[PDB]
Amino acid sequence: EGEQFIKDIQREYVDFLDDEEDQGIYAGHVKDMIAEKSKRLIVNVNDLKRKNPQRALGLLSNAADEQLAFGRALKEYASTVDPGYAKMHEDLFVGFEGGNRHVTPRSLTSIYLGNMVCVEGIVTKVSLIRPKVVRSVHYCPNTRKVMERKYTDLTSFEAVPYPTKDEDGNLLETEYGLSVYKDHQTLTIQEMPEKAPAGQLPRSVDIVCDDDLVDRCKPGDRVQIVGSYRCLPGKRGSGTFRTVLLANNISLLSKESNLDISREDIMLCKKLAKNNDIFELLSKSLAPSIGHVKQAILCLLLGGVEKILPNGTRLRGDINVLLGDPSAKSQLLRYVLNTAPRAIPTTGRGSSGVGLTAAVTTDQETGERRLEAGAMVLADRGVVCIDEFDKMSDIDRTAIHEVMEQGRVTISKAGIHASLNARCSVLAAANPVYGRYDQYKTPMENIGLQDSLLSRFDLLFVMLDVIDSDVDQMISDHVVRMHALLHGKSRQRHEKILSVEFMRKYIHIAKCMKPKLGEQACEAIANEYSRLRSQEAVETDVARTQPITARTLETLIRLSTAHARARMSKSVTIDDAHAAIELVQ
Amino acid sequence: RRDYAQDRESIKTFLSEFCKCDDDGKKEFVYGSQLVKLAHREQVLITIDLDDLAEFNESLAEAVVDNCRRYTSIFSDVIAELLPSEVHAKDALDVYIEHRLMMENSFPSELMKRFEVGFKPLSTEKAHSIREVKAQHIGKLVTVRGIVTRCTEVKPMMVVATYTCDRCGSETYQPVNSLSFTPVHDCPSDDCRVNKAGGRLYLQTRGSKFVKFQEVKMQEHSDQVPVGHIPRSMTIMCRGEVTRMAQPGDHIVVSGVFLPLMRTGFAQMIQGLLSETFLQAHRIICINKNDEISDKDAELTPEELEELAQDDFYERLATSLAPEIYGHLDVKKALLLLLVGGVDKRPDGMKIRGNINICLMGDPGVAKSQLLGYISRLAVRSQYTTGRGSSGVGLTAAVMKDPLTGEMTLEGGALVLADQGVCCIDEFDKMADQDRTAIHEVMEQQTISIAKAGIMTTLNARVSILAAANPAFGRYNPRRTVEQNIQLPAALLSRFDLLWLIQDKPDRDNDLRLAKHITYVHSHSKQPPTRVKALDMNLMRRYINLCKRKNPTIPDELTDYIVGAYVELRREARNQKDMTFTSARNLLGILRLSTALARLRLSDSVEKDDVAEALRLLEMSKDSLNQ
Amino acid sequence: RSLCERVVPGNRVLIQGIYSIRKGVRAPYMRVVGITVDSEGAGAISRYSNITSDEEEHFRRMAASGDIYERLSQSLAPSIFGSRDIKKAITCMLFGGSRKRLPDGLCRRGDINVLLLGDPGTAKSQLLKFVEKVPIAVYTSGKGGLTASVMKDPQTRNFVMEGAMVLADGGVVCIDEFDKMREDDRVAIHEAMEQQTISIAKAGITTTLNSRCSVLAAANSIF
DNA sequence: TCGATCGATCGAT
DNA sequence: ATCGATCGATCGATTTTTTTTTTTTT
Ligand SMILES: Nc1ncnc2c1ncn2[C@@H]1O[C@H](COP(=O)(O)OP(=O)(O)OP(=O)(O)O)[C@@H](O)[C@H]1O
Ligand SMILES: Nc1ncnc2c1ncn2[C@@H]1O[C@H](COP(=O)(O)OP(=O)(O)OP(=O)(O)O)[C@@H](O)[C@H]1O
Ligand SMILES: Nc1ncnc2c1ncn2[C@@H]1O[C@H](COP(=O)(O)OP(=O)(O)O)[C@@H](O)[C@H]1O
Repeated sequence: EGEQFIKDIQREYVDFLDDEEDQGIYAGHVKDMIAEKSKRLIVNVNDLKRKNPQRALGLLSNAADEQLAFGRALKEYASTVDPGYAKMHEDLFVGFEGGNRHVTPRSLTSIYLGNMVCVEGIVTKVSLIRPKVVRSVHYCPNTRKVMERKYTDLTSFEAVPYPTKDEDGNLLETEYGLSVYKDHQTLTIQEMPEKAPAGQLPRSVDIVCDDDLVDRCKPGDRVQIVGSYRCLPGKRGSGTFRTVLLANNISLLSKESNLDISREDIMLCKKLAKNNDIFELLSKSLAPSIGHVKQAILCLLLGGVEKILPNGTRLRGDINVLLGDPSAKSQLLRYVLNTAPRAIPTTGRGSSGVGLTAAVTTDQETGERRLEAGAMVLADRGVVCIDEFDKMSDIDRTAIHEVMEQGRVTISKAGIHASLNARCSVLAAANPVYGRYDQYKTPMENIGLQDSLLSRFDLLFVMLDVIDSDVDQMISDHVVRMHALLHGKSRQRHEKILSVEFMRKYIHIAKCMKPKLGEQACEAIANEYSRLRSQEAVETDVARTQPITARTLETLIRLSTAHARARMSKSVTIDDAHAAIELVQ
Repeated sequence: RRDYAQDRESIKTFLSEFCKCDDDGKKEFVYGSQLVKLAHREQVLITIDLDDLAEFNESLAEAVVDNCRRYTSIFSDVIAELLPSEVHAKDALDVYIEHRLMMENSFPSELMKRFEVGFKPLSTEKAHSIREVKAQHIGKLVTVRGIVTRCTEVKPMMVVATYTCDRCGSETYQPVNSLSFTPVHDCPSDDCRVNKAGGRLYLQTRGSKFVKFQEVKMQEHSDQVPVGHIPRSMTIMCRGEVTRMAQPGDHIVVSGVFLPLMRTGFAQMIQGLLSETFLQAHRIICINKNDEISDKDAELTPEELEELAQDDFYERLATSLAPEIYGHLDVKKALLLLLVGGVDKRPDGMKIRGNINICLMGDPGVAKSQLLGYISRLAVRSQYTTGRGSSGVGLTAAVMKDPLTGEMTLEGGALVLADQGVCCIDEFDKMADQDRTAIHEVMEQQTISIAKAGIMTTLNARVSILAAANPAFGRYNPRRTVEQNIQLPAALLSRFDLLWLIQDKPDRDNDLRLAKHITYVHSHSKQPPTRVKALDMNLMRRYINLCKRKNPTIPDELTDYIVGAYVELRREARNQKDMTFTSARNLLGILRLSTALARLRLSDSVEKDDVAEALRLLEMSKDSLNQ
Repeated sequence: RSLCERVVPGNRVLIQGIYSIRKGVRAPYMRVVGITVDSEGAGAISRYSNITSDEEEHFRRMAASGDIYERLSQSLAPSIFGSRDIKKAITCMLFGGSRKRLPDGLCRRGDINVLLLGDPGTAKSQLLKFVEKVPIAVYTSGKGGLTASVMKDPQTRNFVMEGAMVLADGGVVCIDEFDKMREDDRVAIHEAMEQQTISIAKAGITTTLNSRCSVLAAANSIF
């Protein structure tokens, strides 16, 4: 027990416990009476300033033991309120939760030391886990007194700290079971970089965590955090200085469950579902800044549908498509990176890690042997885009064949046989070998790659640009329209019924349902596939009818499934058939 | 918190006052039966179940589950000095102790281990997962399921090492339980005390102990991994009398106690108080693909006879393989020939391989990857890889440090382990260029020659091969021929027994057939309705194994005509000048299929109509472009 | 203490420093003892402002002067004759237009880009060297990339990103011989100069950074 | 945990 | 009573490696 003000500080955090606001709400039915047992209470600094400013901004200036005093006061309180759950005799760290100073990883700059502050950056390096060494209820049969000894280190509190031949030489059976342990973790953050000056390199940070907070996202998302600063080691007293962060609660800033989702928003969705001609709207929703597809790109944004059998096998449910000369195909994929979740562009020139790892490690603090990640499992249960496809090498393509079609990734990097679950889709971009060409010579052989992929993909297709002398003034009219609010109220609309946010919020239920097939798809699909393989190869189109297989069925069923999710009609109809199939023809 | 005295009496009372009468004829002592079984020197480890301790008491029915390390040692010294019932010179350790006292610092009873105890929870409590062992599983005997990986072999661990000065004849007791230690100085005795009469004591394993000490690696199920995560692992130290209780590829269920670990060493990287833990266990009940769920640890005749005479057909076993589509009937039965085989002998010293290896050619939509992915599941000890899914060392052996010894041994790839079965490969052409020699080598069976160290790289692979690849741009162009449309090594194409190409031209009424075939795979989860009773996979597993053990003779009465069959074979393909190749190994092949086909007869009655199917089988295996 | 983010790389410096060691073969280094900068015309005038109201005054008084553009079409060459319509938009290329992002995706192309090809003997090289000379820019020509820099510091064995269209993110770039450099390194630059989202996907990183650069192209046609 | 450092101590002289 | 040799308590000093991604030339 150091300086006597520490205990004034204990009672001053007790001085939060006056009346209904905290003596009523914040303590009691809060974790253990409600029996969630997530030890960390929820603090908000603003109320602290509104009660005790010297104890509010004493915290965001120093945190020597104010956390520990918060915890001491909490156990003193709950021991009175409900001692039954007072059996977790540890520190019980708490929130400090809640724009005073929110500088970047680039600007955690030689100050804020001894402060508790805010950071933003990239979810990255979702990394390895270990447990922690606390205190152990030793024992000696010769004397039969179960003594104790607590162990510390700097990353938990200030001070720094197994017994053998303790008293004079008597027995020591180190009793585990009543010896306790936290959970421990280490990972990092990177600046969300597009605030960068690209004359400079976006900088980095270092963060450490603790028990009931562990490993709460995947590397490749965006996040907020609010934590404190510590710096232990030698610094020419022996060699310079380093950083680390703690004292925080987690904040991911890309979810929907973050939204207060009551039974009313679903009610608006299901009310408006009855409106039939909404598909043509949602097609004209996605790309309000560009003619031109997206009726189906939507279905690609709906993942797919998974179908298994008893103790047999399983299938992949999702769709993959693409078709075009230069000049709005290399600007229609950024409707995915920043429209919808888990979207990762790739290069068109990048090797050795689309799904590879290289597994390289170099004498880790612990025994990290061999592993790195890839660029598909990041996109599990969603989507991928690429630009400049055809110029990709012919190396990693076959990995795409495998992991697309088989719907599982069961690979090895020469050290370890590996298996996982990556069940995603992908796009890319397109370029013919000879520039401005798809029509006079042939439709095919203007693309130049294996005819195996169109089975792996779905579509042999076409995309071009010009017009003759009559409609050229009509494209002039549309181009000048592209080059306000008038007459997009002739487009009977609202910026809340057609938007980005509500459009995103129609994810949850369309992906939670399982709109089973009835029966009346069957004769239609069969007769149509018959006509398809029969007479698609005549009248100027014989050579553009090669890639048909018995794979248009799984695509058709993917399509009617997806279209059955955009209005949640727990059934499937002929109108869904038309709206799903007219693309193929 | 609790006491070591009345608790001791309670557990002794449990040891004695125990005639748990679960049913009729149970009026004696179960643990007293186990006691006299110790008295037999037959049993050396009792297994314990909560039901006994469920009915006796409640503390130690919940007090031992969290500690597991004290009440067991009390159980140890409790029973160690309980002699209710020789011979002396029967056990190597005990006979060495009786050597050493017949020859004659107190000896522990820990030295005379001579018997052990484990546990067996009640209701494999639940399938707790290697991920979810969070910050409350220290010391607690938890039940969990994992997946095996990279097993090594039995090693003897040490517990007590004794020296002897050779000047005072001292028999010291230096017990050890951790990994590392140091012995004692020259004379830690009283006759060899500070008095100058001291020499230097020296170890003797004779009056010392060793213990079974196995180690394996433990990998995850890859069914409950998080959505955006990667498979993890954990380590095993399975002690006691359970070494050799797992194999690579057993979905095991292990029950033991989590514990921490102190990798003593450098005080900076280590000594950081970070707890690089490890596992401990006693009981390995592998619930998937082990001695429990697989019987015969298939030859058991009586239990299957009721179904054996219950049915009599072959095609019933035919289309029961991947029964979710229709079509390609003649492929599945011959594939089923691949699972059985069974033609083994040592005629003239030369051994004949009986593993069929066939490929799949032509893929404008055929479900090529379906048969492979299915049969690799149903076929016990199967694998699956693709063209650029693995390098040459991924297929062949490799090297890695060894936690058991560190010997830097060789570990093999997919084909290295799939012997005595079938290793499946898909999309063969784009596998690799040098890989074709790698598959050229298996045609001289049990011969995997590598140049990794390039010394010998000898290895006995007795695998089949399930090949499958695609044609290049096009599918038998009107002018193209074999080795023209395909760009595979024709020598490699030579070394197969059945070539298999799957080409589907438009059939105006077969498409609707399959459309109604596969669409019913999705409204429900079972294709064949009310037309035949397709068999369960599990009964399939034994029904295939029983056929193998026959090994019939050959009918000389048809040997006179098998050669004539080869005559018409080699002639009706020879009637044209430039048809595809017809090989002289056909007579060595036709003999190898009719045998395995008779294996499912289990009769040694290969008949004239027996090969009558094989003749049309190879007959259609070629000439697949006539119409 | 206060002079990080005082110098971006790619600049001309004056320096006041000191040459002192850290540990007879022992090591060198130097620090700042009160840095300042250069005046190669405006040697360091690249991010900050010690320009004064006098400078703004002179500037904007030049601006309204409606005989400045035809004045500036004769600015680059105090030694070359003619070629004025070629020159009326080698100077606008510096100035750039507008990088207008919108509520949808369309971050439309900000800068502009240049072409020229012609028989030798018309002073191509000096002109492009002059456009390099006169805010920030760099110059190569052919033989250089399609790959970016995923190397590894032999210290710690990781895959860092050293990153040089990066170095024109407000500057520009000029090259000659798009012709005589073959196609293995033209595709990354196919991409960069239409979206500026320079992507990376090699190993376990997908940090599609970006850089806003323009570009100038000389050429040589056969015969 | 290993090595020389240094200071003390026990018979000789 | 002076001095050298041996014993022994006291002090401080050591413990980072196997794949990959560009690059020049056959
Ligand atoms: N209908 C349209 N919708 C959206 N943008 C358009 C449209 N028409 C023209 N544009 C604009 O014109 C430019 C077209 O270039 P774009 O990015 O499509 O090339 P690209 O298709 O990527 O080239 P490549 O396919 O060869 O890589 C873009 O900046 C785009 O914003
Ligand atoms: N129009 C001109 N007026 C004055 N001097 C000129 C003119 N054209 C060229 N010169 C002189 O010739 C030189 C310019 O030649 P330059 O290097 O441009 O040829 P180039 O364009 O590089 O030829 P190539 O394109 O074949 O390499 C200058 O040094 C200049 O002194
Ligand atoms: N008649 C059919 N019955 C069942 N499935 C079929 C049928 N026709 C096609 N399919 C589908 O076609 C797919 C073919 O994939 P596959 O040919 O194995 O790929 P690859 O050509 O790369 O081997 C199968 O996964 C299956 O789902």
